[PDB]
Amino acid sequence: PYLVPDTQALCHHLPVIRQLATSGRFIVIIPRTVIDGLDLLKEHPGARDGIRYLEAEFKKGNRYIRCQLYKILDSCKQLTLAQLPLDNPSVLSGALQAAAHASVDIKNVLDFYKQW
Repeated sequence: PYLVPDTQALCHHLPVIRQLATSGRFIVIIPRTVIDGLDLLKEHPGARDGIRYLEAEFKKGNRYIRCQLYKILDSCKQLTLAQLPLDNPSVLSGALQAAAHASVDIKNVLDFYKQW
């Protein structure tokens, strides 16, 4: 099963992603648009640690993690490449067309995490 972090998810909830990516129960696909978004943002210190963490997991030999409105739907395009995938952003409950794209779950990081 695939989880795909938002930039916001990585920037603000890195310890949730750490848990999930280390769980070994998921493969974490980090989309190119997110990875490149974080290079831009690393400013925001969330961005700088989002990347640094990701490289630390790479370094430690984690095989369960990879890199590969607008953002929301851009993950969609990267997700239909993998199409049980599942998207992790922030802004949970409260763009209606984005989620309406039928093949993939979008759940808030902490919503997914607390469910998990």
